[PDB]
Amino acid sequence: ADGPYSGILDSVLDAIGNTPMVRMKRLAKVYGLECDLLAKCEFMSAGGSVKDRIGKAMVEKAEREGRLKAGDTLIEPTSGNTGIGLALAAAVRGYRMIVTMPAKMSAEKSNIMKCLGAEIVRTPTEAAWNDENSHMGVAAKLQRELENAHILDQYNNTANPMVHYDVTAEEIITQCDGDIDMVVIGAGTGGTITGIGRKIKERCPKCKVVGVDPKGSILAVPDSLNDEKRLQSYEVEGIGYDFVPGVLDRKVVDEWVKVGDAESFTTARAIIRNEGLFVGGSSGANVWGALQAARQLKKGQKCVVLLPDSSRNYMSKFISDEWMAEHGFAPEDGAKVKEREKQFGGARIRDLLSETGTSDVPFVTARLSVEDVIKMMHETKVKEVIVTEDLVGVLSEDHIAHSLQSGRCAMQSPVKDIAFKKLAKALPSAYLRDVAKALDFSPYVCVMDPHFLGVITRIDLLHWLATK
Amino acid sequence: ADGPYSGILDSVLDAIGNTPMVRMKRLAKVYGLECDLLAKCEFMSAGGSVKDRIGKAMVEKAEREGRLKAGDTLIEPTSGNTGIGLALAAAVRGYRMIVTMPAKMSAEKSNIMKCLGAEIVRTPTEAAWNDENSHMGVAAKLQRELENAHILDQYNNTANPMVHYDVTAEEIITQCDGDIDMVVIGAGTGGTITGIGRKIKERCPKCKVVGVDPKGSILAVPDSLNDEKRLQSYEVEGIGYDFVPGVLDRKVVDEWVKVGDAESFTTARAIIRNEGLFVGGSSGANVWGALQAARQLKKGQKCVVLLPDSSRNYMSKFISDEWMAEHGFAPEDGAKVKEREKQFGGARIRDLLSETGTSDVPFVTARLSVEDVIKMMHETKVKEVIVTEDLVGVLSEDHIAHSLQSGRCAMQSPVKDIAFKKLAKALPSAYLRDVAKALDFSPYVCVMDPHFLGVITRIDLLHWLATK
Ligand SMILES: C=C(NCc1c(COP(=O)(O)O)cnc(C)c1O)C(=O)O
Ligand SMILES: C=C(NCc1c(COP(=O)(O)O)cnc(C)c1O)C(=O)O
Repeated sequence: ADGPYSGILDSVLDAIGNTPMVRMKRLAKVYGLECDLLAKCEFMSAGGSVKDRIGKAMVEKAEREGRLKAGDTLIEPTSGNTGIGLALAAAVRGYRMIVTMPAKMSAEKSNIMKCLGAEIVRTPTEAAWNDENSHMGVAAKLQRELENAHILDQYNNTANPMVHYDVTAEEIITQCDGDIDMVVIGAGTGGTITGIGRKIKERCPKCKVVGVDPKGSILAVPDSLNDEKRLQSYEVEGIGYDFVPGVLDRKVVDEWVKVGDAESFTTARAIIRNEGLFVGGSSGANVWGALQAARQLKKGQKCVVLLPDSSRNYMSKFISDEWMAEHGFAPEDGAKVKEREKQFGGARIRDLLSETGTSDVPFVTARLSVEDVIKMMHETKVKEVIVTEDLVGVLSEDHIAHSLQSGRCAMQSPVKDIAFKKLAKALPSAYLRDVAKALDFSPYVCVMDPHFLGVITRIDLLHWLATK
Repeated sequence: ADGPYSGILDSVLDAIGNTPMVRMKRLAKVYGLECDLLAKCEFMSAGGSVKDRIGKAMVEKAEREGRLKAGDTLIEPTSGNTGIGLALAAAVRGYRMIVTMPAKMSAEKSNIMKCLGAEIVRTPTEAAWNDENSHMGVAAKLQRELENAHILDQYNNTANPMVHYDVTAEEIITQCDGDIDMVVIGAGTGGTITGIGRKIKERCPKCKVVGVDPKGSILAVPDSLNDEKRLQSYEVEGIGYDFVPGVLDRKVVDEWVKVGDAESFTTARAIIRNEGLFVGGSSGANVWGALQAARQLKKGQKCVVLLPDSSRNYMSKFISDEWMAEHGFAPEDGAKVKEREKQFGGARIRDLLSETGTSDVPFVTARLSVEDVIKMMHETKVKEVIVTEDLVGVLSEDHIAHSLQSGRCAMQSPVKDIAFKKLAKALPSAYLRDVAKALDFSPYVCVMDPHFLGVITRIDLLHWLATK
């Protein structure tokens, strides 16, 4: 029915949490997993991450103890999502925001915190926690150098795990009806795993809690698991640190699973492809850990995995196939790039132009009157023409006639005004996979040497694939 | 409480809709608006847009009439969000997706539909609806050329407005308790405004419904309002077309408001800044139309505005200040760029280096053993040093000591391994606003002519601002 959103909300802070739980049946059937893999889709909060909760939570504590007055400044070291949550809380309740984040993190987090009126100081990636050039040391320096400033310190504030123990874990319990067999959850500050695992083990002691730690971090138990890539920097954002945060109670977690970059990203793309959950990379790490840890489970049992982050924060980073190819990561089992590699292979546009059958595409200087160009088009019997300057684009008779009827194309007007201006350049040595990726962004694809041989669209490639 | 998400969900299709309504008090107080401006945050659906609903909806109709079997292909012309919704439905229920979208639309929509296993054919921006190079004409051609393909045709399918009449309008009614005085809603295909306005006027006849149409479109009534920029292409995505779609009942809408690009984008950024709703540009258009139309309303009355789209689809486009400066759009009344322009003005780093007070920053060839570099650092009494090749980065004694303790820095190892590798180049003629924007992405900022004068961080700029 409708209980929680059935009224009007006072601010965006009231739209945090209350996240649905979805059964990933298709993904389980893909990976050959017998049990029910439930996903807590924390990326669907108003701010698009689980950390929103603690952001809100901490401010509430700072307000329930009277420690915070209007106009104050908030400083917080973060990998990006807590900065967003605290920035939301500050823009709503009238506080000043300063974020300290490492250079490793994405630019979308930075831009979104900038739209929320927050100052952004970035710190070097390779700095240790002890360095005063660390995000935490720089935040401490800013607290020392700024008046009416406060560091809420999500690494040591009890609100961070207390709210995952109060509401989120209670959410997971009430939607799974108490029956939980495994919980796989990423270990960043460790607040989410601590709080959720504690509440669940209190209400369901037979539940195993699995912590996910990236290869490079030192949070897993024992240290014989962390020595794969000791303190080697990784790309996944959100989990793992070079120290044990104050809120992390590693004794409440039973197992530890090590997950690397390649597995995390390919499984995140698998989640998007097979379930349709616009999810982040750390959630790929958590789901890979869950698929490895819950392999021994049976049907009927429920393994709950946290999906912390939304794709919005890594929209240019790993959603783009260009960047995952530049970082040498296997795209996915079933993906568009591998599909194009399978169908096209090494076929180049030379092969298509040869199999179809003289580069006699008419050309005009792009400032002809439309009357002269239609006379040339009717005398040459071709339908399309290419306009270029001393390249401009393509121009069809259909658009000519319809825009003359529409009141957009004058008789004495230059053909530059009505030609199609979005184009993509190619050359015969190019493969067909690359022209398909180019067709993802541009309607036409034209060749050159300046002697162009023709125009290439998606239906031409479909016809070529039909000949195979 | 918890009614709708209190269980486990079968797929992401069940997480569509059920969107909360938030009162934009801060934004109303900013613009000087007396009434309650309620926002239906359709961008919080699982797919991040209102169109998810109709996407789901249409498939359901196509399944309830038995017209759709497993393995079929779905073709759909879209500005991007319906393509996403239908791609979600296809990935869940096992259908093949082909999207036809104009080149005007963002690349995030394309990439996200590619991650959902959908083929993407793009069409020219300037093409009219009649052209067979139009998104609709190309979709028709693909339907003619492909077997087991179906076009659900959101422009003419009754599911599109029927579901906004069945659930979404009923949602708005049940959360506003029947009392609605104005509804401002964007006119794209017109399905959302038709359905919602019809249901609301049926349940509350005293309600005015305001349609928003971008300057360039021909959907507003009368035509004396559309002649600002007749058929001139615009940047906002989602609303307005060169024809009246089949589902648009322009007689059920009372007013029409014309909103241009500049107003839409600056108001979208204002929404993000003042309310903290990660919202899209079309929602800026709708909110600007609402602020203009509901100006005559009183406190107590409720003006409901639709927020169709999520910022995720325009993350690189208009969230980035670079692109809004390149398109000559006023950033916002209160924004970080204008704040930096106010505090810094025309001050260049020459002025800061002069006011602070000899460019004697030590340099090393970036392959010295750490022992030699620490001896040089102790003999020069400086703390930081700059490593460069035949630029590499910066290197501090704090990181030296802590990483030697950490097991990451050998005695005979080269200083390249432990130096900070993320850097930003500047030159003395650069303004301070530009170095602040650069500091949004990089921890340090160093100058050059190759003679570097020093390193610049955020605390240095804070100190300079403290001297003013
Ligand atoms: C460390 C931070 N985030 C934690 C996090 C996590 C781990 O959540 P924890 O509450 O820190 O255990 C997983 N995924 C993402 C994307 C995350 O951002 C932060 O916001 O400073
Ligand atoms: C036209 C399409 N979207 C409609 C839309 C609208 C208008 O919604 P309509 O249901 O078409 O009236 C507003 N904002 C955005 C971002 C939109 O995408 C489409 O998905 O093809």
